[PDB]
Amino acid sequence: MRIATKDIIAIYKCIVCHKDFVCLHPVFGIPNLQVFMLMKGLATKKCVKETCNWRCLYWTLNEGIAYLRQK
Amino acid sequence: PVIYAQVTEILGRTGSRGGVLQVRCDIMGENRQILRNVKGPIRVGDILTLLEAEREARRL
Amino acid sequence: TFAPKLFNKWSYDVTVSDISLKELLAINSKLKYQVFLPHTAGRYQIKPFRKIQCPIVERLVCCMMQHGKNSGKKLLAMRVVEESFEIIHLLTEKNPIQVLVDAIINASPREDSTRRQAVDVSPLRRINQALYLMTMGCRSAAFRNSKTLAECLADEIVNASKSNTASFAIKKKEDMERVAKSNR
Amino acid sequence: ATVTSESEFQHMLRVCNTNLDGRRKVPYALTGIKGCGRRYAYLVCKRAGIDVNKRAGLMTPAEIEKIVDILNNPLNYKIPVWFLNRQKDNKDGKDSQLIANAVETRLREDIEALKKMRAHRGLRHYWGLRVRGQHTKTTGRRGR
Amino acid sequence: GVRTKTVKRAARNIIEKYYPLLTLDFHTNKRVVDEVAVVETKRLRNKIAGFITHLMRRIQKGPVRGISFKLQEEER
Amino acid sequence: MHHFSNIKDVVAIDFIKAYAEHLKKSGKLEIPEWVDTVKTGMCKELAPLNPDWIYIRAAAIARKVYLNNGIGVMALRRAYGDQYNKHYNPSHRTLGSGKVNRYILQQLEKMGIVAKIQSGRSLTKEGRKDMDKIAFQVYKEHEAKVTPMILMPMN
Amino acid sequence: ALKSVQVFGKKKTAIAVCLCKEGKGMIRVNGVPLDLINPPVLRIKVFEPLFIVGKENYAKLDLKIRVTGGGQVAQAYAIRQAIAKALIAYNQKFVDETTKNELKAKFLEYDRTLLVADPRRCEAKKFGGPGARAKYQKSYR
Amino acid sequence: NITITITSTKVKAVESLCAEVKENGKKKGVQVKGPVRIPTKTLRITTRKTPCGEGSKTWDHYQMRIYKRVLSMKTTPETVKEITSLKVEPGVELEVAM
Amino acid sequence: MFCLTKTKALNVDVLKTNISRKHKFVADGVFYAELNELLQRELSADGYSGVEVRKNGSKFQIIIRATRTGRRIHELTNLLIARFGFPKDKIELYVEKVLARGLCPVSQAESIKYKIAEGLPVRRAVGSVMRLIMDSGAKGCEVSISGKLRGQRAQGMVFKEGYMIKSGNATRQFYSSAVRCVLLRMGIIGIKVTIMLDTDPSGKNGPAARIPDV
Amino acid sequence: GKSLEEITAMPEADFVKMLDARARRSYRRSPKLKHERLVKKLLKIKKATKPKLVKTHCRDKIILPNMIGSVIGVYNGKSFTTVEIKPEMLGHYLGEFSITYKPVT
Amino acid sequence: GSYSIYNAHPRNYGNGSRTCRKCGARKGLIRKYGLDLCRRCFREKAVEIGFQKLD
Amino acid sequence: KLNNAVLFDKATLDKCTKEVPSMKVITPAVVADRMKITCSLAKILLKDLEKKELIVPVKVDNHIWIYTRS
Amino acid sequence: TLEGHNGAVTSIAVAKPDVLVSGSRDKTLMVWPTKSLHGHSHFISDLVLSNDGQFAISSSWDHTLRLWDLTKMESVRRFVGHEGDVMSVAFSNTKIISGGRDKTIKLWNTVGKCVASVKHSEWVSCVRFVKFVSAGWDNQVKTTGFINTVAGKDGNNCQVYQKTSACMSICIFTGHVDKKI
RNA sequence: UGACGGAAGGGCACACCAGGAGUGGAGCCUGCGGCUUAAUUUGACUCAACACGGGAAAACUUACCAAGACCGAACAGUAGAAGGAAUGACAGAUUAAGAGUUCUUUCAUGAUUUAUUGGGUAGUGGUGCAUGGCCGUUCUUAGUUGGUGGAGUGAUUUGUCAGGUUAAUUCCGGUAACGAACGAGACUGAAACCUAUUAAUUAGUUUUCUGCCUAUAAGACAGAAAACUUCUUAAAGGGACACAUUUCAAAAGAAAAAGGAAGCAUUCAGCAAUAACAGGUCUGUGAUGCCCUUAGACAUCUUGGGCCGCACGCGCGCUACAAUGGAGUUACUAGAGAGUACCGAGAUUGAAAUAGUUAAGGAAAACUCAAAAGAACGUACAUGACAGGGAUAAAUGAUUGGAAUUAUUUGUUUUGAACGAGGAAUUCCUUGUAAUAUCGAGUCAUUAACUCGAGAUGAAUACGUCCCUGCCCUU
Repeated sequence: MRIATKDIIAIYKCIVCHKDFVCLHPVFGIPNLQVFMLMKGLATKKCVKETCNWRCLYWTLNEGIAYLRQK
Repeated sequence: PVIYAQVTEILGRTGSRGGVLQVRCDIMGENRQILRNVKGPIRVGDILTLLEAEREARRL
Repeated sequence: TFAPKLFNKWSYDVTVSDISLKELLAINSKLKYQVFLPHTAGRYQIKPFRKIQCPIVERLVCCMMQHGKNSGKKLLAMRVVEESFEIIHLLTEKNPIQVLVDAIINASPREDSTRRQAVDVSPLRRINQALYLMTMGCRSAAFRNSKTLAECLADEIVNASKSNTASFAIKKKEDMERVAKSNR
Repeated sequence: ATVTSESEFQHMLRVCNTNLDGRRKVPYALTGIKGCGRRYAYLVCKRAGIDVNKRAGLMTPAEIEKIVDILNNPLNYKIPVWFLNRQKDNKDGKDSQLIANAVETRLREDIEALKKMRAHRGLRHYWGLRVRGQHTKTTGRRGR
Repeated sequence: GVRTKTVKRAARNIIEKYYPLLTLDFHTNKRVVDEVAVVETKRLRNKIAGFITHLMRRIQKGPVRGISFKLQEEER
Repeated sequence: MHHFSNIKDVVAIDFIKAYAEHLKKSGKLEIPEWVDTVKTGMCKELAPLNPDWIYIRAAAIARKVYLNNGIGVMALRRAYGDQYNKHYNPSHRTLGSGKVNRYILQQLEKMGIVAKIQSGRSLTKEGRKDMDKIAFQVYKEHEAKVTPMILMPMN
Repeated sequence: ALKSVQVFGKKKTAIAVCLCKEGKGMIRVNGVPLDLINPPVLRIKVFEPLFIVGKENYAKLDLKIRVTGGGQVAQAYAIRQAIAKALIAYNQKFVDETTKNELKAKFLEYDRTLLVADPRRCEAKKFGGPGARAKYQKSYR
Repeated sequence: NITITITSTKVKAVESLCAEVKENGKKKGVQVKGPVRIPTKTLRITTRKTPCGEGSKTWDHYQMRIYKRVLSMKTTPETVKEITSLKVEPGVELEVAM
Repeated sequence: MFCLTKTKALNVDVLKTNISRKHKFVADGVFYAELNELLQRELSADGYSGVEVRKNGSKFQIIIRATRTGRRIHELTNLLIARFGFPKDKIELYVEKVLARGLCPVSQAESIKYKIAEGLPVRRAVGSVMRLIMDSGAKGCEVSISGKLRGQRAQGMVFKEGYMIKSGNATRQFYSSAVRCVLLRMGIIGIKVTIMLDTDPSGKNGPAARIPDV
Repeated sequence: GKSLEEITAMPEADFVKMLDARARRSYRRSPKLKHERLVKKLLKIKKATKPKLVKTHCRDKIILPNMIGSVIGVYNGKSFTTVEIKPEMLGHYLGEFSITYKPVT
Repeated sequence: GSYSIYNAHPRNYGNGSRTCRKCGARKGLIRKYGLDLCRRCFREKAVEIGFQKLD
Repeated sequence: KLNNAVLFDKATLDKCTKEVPSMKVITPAVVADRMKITCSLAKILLKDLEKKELIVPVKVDNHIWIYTRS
Repeated sequence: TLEGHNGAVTSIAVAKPDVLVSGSRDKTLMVWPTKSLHGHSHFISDLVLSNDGQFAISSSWDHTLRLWDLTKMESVRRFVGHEGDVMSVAFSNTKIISGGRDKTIKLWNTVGKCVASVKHSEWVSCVRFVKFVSAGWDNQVKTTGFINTVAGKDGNNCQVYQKTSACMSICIFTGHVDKKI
């Protein structure tokens, strides 16, 4: 998903995100959609785990160290 | 020209849906038992009022 | 010497001719019956044969509180009877309570019919129907009529008292007896 | 409790080309006019000084002239503007002056103005349906 | 106002074991049942104490069928 | 058995009637231009029938100041209200009229009967004196006209 | 100094806390005299305890009743208990028992509710009906 | 003066701390003004049993309970009851007010 | 970029400085019911089997009663901060081992979930679990299983052992139940496990006399 | 009660003062750009001129004198119903002339 | 752009601006005491919160 | 339908002033029945007869009026 | 003879010549009726009068003891500290002894404060002076049925309490179980 | 073995009897069918569908329709590619649009990804005739079972019964059965009480001082002040178990009366077994199987409309048809609720009213939160679709909202229809209950005639019977 690169590094430097796409995030202040597509697109690398509880998504850094350190 | 009849005991309740009580009354003026049907709440000590006395209510 | 009066105007020195109702009518046998007001909150509907302990002037008040939009208004019914009871005294120059007991005796049918056959009517049912018939006659007559309810009730009790057939209670009484008369 | 002369008592009055019963009281007889009701009728009696408990049949012809004048001239008789039944009126003028057989006339020549404009409110008036937006599925079931 | 078998059985056991303690007075029988038995419910204790007095009432006139206490046995 | 200490010993409708014409007699309560064109709020659909409805209302409002120390206009508004049953809905209580009550309260301040606490309205010293003077006149003739029930003959 | 007792009577919800004190014979409810009770027809009902045993028994007692519950009829039934109880309690703390027993016997033989509260209270509402026992109409076809 | 307010959902829990604090007022204390029992708050909720509209219209009744007690002392504000918590059972929230 | 304007803050209602008593304990319950379900979806391989949220005045101490056990504890705590907006200095986590492994239905339900998903027959899987539960101290237990055990047409079997009171308020001081659903290659099987406790949670049921002998 | 030329040649803020309650409140509140951009294009049609019909979804604009001559379509639910503005169709809403249902058959 | 108009409607009033805490549904919301747990989800977690099926 | 008359004429008044004080029970809704006048007038008449001392009030109230012969 | 109780009259004492103070199972103390003293929330099990004839004491089943004075007729002091019911109390007139279902004998003083607690294996039904002798339900009298009084269920052929109706007290006034003292 | 009977025996339930209130008949609010429509989204159809999906929809909700856009196309290979993969955009035109959607023109940003295949993913899409969970129902009544034992080749039977009794296989008792488990009971919350204990503010009372006012002997009001706990609040205990009398049936128990706060298990509820339906819900769920669609989308987004459309039919309800009433004034009297990082709003104030301008305190026994039916007043209204009734429309005044037209809600004046107590039929109810009228809460930007509760006035009618409708047992 087209996420501005000045903010992509903000996520890459655990993370949670409300499933509600209407509203902005309270941490980075960027929309919830951009945070969703980045981590979901990264869980397919098996770098994290995508547990969801009460409409909130919890992502835990794991294999991920190889990708994140290189990035 | 009516006569009263004191109640001695209640024989039972009949009449399909129980709404008629059979009571063996007695007449003070002729000291004779009479079996009459009554419509409504009745007790052992009651005294009725009858416009007839020769009708032996038995319902077969 | 506690001597209550029904409205501080009417006393309870009345005699019931019909001895069948002499015990099921609460007038002056016990001091609890003689009340300055027909408003007592007693629990007369918790055990069988307990309404016989209600003051008879009060039982008349309760039956005068019917047909929906008058539900629960005992205060209206108390006012109506108090106004009516003075009128009955004017019409007869007797005790209004003494008039009322005579009306109850003479307006209560002594024979009815159930599914036919002619059956007798219990002494407690005679009092129940009597208040049920005069109250019906007064209520219907006063409906859409210039006369007030108190005047309508007063005229009903006097007529039904002695023998008059103009009263609605008497008209329905003879009709009820006549049908059962032929049903022996 | 006095005997009233036959001539004084009129069983009907002719005010603003309408007939008003003489038995009903003054404010409850002026309601017979199609322009006046009860709030308006009571105010007019007080503004004219007439007795409010007097019967209509006991009105002198002198007071009727005051009554017919005040109804047809409410603005100059200190009647508040919000009391009027036609305010901000089009076709010039901002007064009710509608107490006559003109109550229907003003109403009927609205719809003809509404219908000619082809406004939806006017169209709903033409078709004879409920105009002010009410569920027509179950109500207004006049046989047709 | 019949009584279940949970009270009647419990009423018989206390009688056959603590017969001397019990008497014909319900109010004293309440406190002996609380002492000689463990019932977590106040209502249940009264129900047993209610029936015990009834059984001791029938004891005085003569023996009972299911009841067998030491005093009855010693006189038998 | 009866005795006089304040206005709680005289019937409110009897007292208000007595205190009504006294305000009219004094002539210190001017009549507004809207006295006849207005009802007492919204629930009503007719102007008050009594021509002097201002004075009876003014006495009644003034009595509520006596019993309740600190009162407000909205307390009078909800007290002098009725039930709104103009349509097919079941009725529900509404407030009275804000202006007519507040205007009288502003008028009663002119004659010094009431005051202005930091949190409402209350009587003054002479206003309390004035009412209690009248409430005794009603009390005096009340006992003469009707005997108390404690002395009512035992019948 | 000024020997007095406290009593109270109850109806559906009305509470009538009294203060039975030595005095001239004055009775006041919330300040107003007992003859200025709002539902004037019920006034004779409230004075009913006074005439039961004679008004003189309350001649030496000044009462101060306060009612803060229920309706206007319930308040007029709590005062009856408040007045009747006050005579009985006072005629025991400061008069011998046989006088209290005699007076309390007169009330009980006439109206037992004069000294014991009515246990009846408003029943709770249950779903599926407008009231406690009534139920909504059932449509079949 | 000081004011200690304890609130919980369990009656036995609040009654335990009030007696315990009062028992702790005998030592290193002056007087123990008993627990002034503020009226209980009940949190009624009446929901519908069925996940859909089918079936007879049957509801269910729920209610929390909030017991509140207030303790008034004199003491010294600097020292008060020191910890004035003393291992509150979970679900109890004590406060201290000036 | 988008023209979005709302912000959904990840805060909690237990850290609000001003809160009514009615709104506090209600918000306290919601937090517990949310945290309890949250780590249930993480400690499934562990079987956390309970959580306590005991506080120490200003610090909140979360206790996990894991039956079978600091990297995760450091990891979980960071998750707790981000979701609920905790300050760092007042949040901590602890792990408690439970010895009554047979008495914790939430841990035993996952045992049946593991065995069923593994491929064991359902009667073999449940039967061995009932044996473990019963002797551990429970008075009785029931395991209710419904789904597509046999074929496409659904079916449901209830395994019962021991004593179990079904009605009365005693089934709220005694019962211990947990509901689980395990996905298969045909549908979902729902596993309900109830364990009846004993006097260790002090309290005796309605009918009991046990008169001492003298 | 004025003349047609007077109404359309006098300030708009003055004209609304003689309208009804709802129309003047909708004017009292802020000028929504969905309406400001419409009138700007509405007066543009007559600039380069029965004018060119301009389709519009705005069935909410209060009719004002500045749009008397223009011809505008209104979206009912599917089609831009054509309505020509006349002096008689003043402050009534713009969407009262686009019925959104076939009445009955 | 390709996303500027996306979610441009201002949803502040709320019939669809409020969601269940877990179920994410917009129907059956219980806002009493700030629960915001919509119906059919509060009943499941009622005992955990502390509400009991009393009367 | 009743057309019970609303105002006072000559013959109506004189017949009213004779037999009304002679009735055992006098209420505005029953002298409206016999004299055949609106009982809004009967209130007017009954107040006038009282002022002339031919009827006495046994119960005068805002709910009902009952008089009788002197 | 004698009338006005609402239960079983349990304790009787005549401290002096025409002042009779009795207690029953209806939480009352009647002075013979002239006056009634209230303040107890359970049965009156025993009552002991002082030597002066104007101070009174009475045991009760509400785990408390109340001291009345027959000059103002109100409980000047209440004795607190007992656990179970109280069966009996004895007066010696500066030391007070009492015991009951607590199975503990307490030595109270006339100001209301006890000083020691001798803790029969079961309830102590009677403690009386002559040195005090305590009667329990243990068939013992230390400090074949029960012992009710000293001066039981065995009968040495009926229970001894302390024709008529069952007599619960004696002092001969003999209060009964049909309010028939 | 179960089911069934217009087969018998015994029991039960407002099932019916004695009755009350009614609904059905009028007007309106609302749901379903039908007709129309582009759409009038949909599930549910006897009890167990039809003010039900907490479903009071202007937009969102929203699943439908007309347009328009858009990737919420992850990961991996290839092309292409910092010498620019591509993305964002002013103004003019196209567009409802201030969506650069698109077209001539350039101006910024840069690997975040365009085109491709393999592929997942998403769906208020289908399928409750594939499932979980929850709910309803058989069923508010008393029923269900396995260990050993006896009988039968077997399905199975006995235990689980003759009789009596109870609200109840609840018990006394007879017994090829003995011993148990669940269901009832026992249990939990509320009401009924405690001048005995603990307590004292944010509850009340009392006392004292100050000031004011009237009485003729009391006190009232305001402002402060300290003890005291009958009321208030709420904890622990207490309190009835039919104990005890009379009578009836050596039992189990039953029916008056007395005491008592309480005596139908004291009442109202909660929990409530085995087995089952192929009852409802995949449109509550990131619970979910299989199928369908998956860049020109059935996902999502924007605007507008519809869910409110009327030739009719049915269901739940509100107001009425008057004088036991309506209209005008005056005095009143509860309980349970609910409230702030803008929520509940006192007091002052503009005015005819809704409402507007300022504005204390309250995260609350502390401040806001307040009753009307009914009562009382008057020489008012007099039986007249009359002032009963307020639908319908009309001129205008405001509120909430981005937006009020198909009137959101509401104020003023005017307009003044049916409806004269309602046919065949049918619904609910046994005591602080029915009925009448009102208050709070849920929903709530705005909107109650709905539902969930709460008090206030307080009836009538039997203490019964299987007749109807149905239950539960026995050949």
